[PDB]
Amino acid sequence: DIEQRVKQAVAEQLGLKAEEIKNEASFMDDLGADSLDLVELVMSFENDFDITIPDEDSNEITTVQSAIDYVTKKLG
Repeated sequence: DIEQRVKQAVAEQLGLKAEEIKNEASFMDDLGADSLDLVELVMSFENDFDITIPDEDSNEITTVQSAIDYVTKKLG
């Protein structure tokens, strides 16, 4: 249930809905998330998935698919 954890974390953190979250939905462009919700969201991503995300690819996360594609391959 990677899809439920990823979508639930974003929807729960910002008060949005998992079904309203799209794969091609930009975080800053649509939700207007700043680095506070993006750094904290990836902060929670590290605690829940147990992986590390450097700023090298951190600056590449722009859409929901960036979060899922990168963490799905980073899980193992």
